Amino acid sequence: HHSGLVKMSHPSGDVEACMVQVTCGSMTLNGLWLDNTVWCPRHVMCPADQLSDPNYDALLISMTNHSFSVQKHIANLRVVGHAMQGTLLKLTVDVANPSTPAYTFTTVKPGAAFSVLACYNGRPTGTFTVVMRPNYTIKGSFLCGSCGSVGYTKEGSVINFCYMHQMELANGTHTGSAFDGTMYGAFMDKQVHQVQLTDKYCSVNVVAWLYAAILNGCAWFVKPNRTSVVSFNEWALANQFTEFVGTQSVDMLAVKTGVAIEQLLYAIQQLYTGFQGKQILGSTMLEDEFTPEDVNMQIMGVV
Amino acid sequence: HHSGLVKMSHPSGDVEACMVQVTCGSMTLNGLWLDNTVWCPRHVMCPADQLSDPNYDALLISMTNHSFSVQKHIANLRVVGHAMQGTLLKLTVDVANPSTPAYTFTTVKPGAAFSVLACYNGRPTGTFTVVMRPNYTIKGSFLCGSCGSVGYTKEGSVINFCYMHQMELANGTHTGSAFDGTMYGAFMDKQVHQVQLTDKYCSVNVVAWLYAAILNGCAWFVKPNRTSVVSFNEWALANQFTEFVGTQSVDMLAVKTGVAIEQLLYAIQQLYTGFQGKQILGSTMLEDEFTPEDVNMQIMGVV
Ligand SMILES: *[C@@H](O)[C@H](C[C@@H]1CCNC1=O)NC(=O)[C@H](CC(C)C)NC(=O)OC[C@H]1C[C@@H]1C1CCCCC1
Ligand SMILES: *[C@@H](O)[C@H](C[C@@H]1CCNC1=O)NC(=O)[C@H](CC(C)C)NC(=O)OC[C@H]1C[C@@H]1C1CCCCC1
Repeated sequence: HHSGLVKMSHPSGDVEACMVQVTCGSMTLNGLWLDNTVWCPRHVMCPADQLSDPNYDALLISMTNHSFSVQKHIANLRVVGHAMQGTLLKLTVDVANPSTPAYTFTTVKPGAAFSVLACYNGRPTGTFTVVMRPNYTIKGSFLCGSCGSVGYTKEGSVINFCYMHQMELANGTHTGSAFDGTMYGAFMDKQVHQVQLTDKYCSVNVVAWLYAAILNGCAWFVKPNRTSVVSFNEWALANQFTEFVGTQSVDMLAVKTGVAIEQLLYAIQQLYTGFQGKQILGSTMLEDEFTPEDVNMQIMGVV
Repeated sequence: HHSGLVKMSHPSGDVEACMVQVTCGSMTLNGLWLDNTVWCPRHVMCPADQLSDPNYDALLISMTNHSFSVQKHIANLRVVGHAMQGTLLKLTVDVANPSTPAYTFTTVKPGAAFSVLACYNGRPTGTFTVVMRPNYTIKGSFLCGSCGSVGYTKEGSVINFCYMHQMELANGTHTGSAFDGTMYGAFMDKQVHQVQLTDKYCSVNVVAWLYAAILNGCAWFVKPNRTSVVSFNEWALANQFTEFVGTQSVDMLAVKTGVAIEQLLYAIQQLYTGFQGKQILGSTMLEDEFTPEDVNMQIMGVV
């Protein structure tokens, strides 16, 4: 039986019309054009021989307006102002984007999913969805020239930009910046080795996934036994699980299936020690890349 | 270590501008507007009390041009002609779509991936990628009102439309029509129980995935032993695997890694009997939802 769950990304058309190319003569990467502003990673100012320990303050002051070349590839935007906000540049251009969607800037939290538009030379090439890992990495698909690719969610017709790609880690995962300029987690936009925090199972997403199995007729794991939220979180600390915090989306799943959150917290404790040769939605390991909102939307048709 | 592999869909913007709403007063579903033509599933003509055994020939002749209401939701298109091609309708409208992309119609084969734009009331709501299963189903995410949602691939700037969604099967998977009007496999667009063919591992995609592991430093399974293509296909018949057929995309992976196709065919035979407690790219079961082209593009940056 198929769960009806897929990695679902938002339609990318609105964000495609906001992508541009930004180059300083050394690096070429992507920028996000909204109204008269173009956002892009600041290491575009960084020469090839300075990516490991740049002085961005000295690099910024060394730049002028025409130091930045901004190009629409699917035109030329004259830069009339430039500023630095943390790990991002805020370029002011003479023409405003006539296709600027309604948007906000928002930081995304661990366990929440968002859609990414991978671009190269300002040309969108593919879209996918990821969940922010507890260690503030994402398991994306990025190559050289992908920096400036953006991640976002959508509430109604409003696009909530939450991620601009910056780099890849030694273990293959990726991280980037929020549009307030900060990097997620404790990462720095410097091409050097960096400490990486441990990853953890997103307990709330594991609960959403077990609810998806029940909604598809799969419930062998559901036992009448219960684990309280308090006792589970204490258990979670000693087993590399995130601490569980219920939401209205999870409560809706509990009402629909008739299975209380606490029953599944007990199941997670038992399934973590082993599946005992059985499968859940065609899997032998716990899944945490689907959110409660993904289950409500894709299976129950509720947004 | 992260493989760098994600379910990667094409950017949906070009196809978003082609979606419309089509209704006959009973069902509401989606249509694809290209030039002066709107394609949609033919069961839009079907009353609610006739979805299990309709007479589409009698239903079509019972319709006139103004029987069909076509609406753009992101306008009204006056229908000036209507025709039936297999399981699809071919509506002719007075205005041509000014955003018609360069396109072709192409049938997709088992094991090949394509991107789907899920729409409701002509409004695009999400995009995802699937592989055509050997039994001509897809493991998608579709609810009521999703029919008319389209699947496609992209060669350059040319969009190759390959799928229009029609129905869901009893086991939860989905199937639909090619744009020549035929349903994939032996399925019929009738809301009745239907025989379902067995699913199989896509051997060529399993080989692509093992190559992705090698490209990420994971090769414990690679033994010097080899299985020939001929002997593997004979084995495949008795084990619910597709018969392997190499391509240039697979040969490129063999050259890059230095591991011959035949070594991995032997590995598949051994891994199928059990992983022996080890993991490949964080998995304990064979993966076949990534194509050789996915590995070449996402990891090697080759299209
Ligand atoms: C965009 O410019 C680019 C996107 C990267 C390249 C490959 N995959 C991606 O996602 N970003 C970078 O090249 C950054 C630039 C720095 C200044 C932020 N650098 C980077 O991503 O490093 C690649 C990691 C392999 C490197 C580190 C591993 C451990 C030893 C130190 C280097
Ligand atoms: C689009 O109109 C819609 C999309 C479906 C609905 C739910 N998920 C989907 O992908 N398509 C349908 O409703 C078709 C219409 C027929 C005329 C082609 N019917 C359908 O999808 O049936 C749903 C399967 C549960 C039904 C069968 C299971 C086994 C017993 C017979 C019915």
